[PDB]
Amino acid sequence: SHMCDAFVGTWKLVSSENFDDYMKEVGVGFATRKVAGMAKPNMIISVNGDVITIKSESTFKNTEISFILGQEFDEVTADDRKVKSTITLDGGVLVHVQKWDGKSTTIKRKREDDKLVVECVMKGVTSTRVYERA
Ligand SMILES: CCOC(=O)c1c(NC(=O)[C@H]2CCCC[C@H]2C(=O)O)sc(C(N)=O)c1C
Repeated sequence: SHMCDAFVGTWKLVSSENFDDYMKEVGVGFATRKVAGMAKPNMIISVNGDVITIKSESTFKNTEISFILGQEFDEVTADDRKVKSTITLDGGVLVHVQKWDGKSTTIKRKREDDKLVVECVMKGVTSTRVYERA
């Protein structure tokens, strides 16, 4: 159904801005911030029917989520939070909200030119992570 076609593929992280501050706000501790911050994950996005799968593979961690748009699921994040996640499409942007411990963060993923741009926000702190095709 050509849902998410432009996101599908294998992507490599090529830049990150303000990620340490984002992680601090989320509650990531020092050692994990330092080692996570070094990671340059491959993000692999695929679609099969209504099910979207997003894998992230790096030297630090491999993560995988599979979901249906609009349908909440329990996610264990790379930093080991146990969150309730809901991912929707809003105007062509994948919007991923994570809830845990009365906290919330929002991750937006967009296609912009040949890049996939990820913006993540925790209170007033935004980080931008830019991926290119692998
Ligand atoms: C919050 C701490 O995150 C990490 O350290 C981190 C990942 N975070 C993400 O996949 C999301 C982070 C929030 C934005 C969306 C995502 C993005 O990075 O693009 S994957 C990963 C790995 N495979 O090793 C690590 C180490």
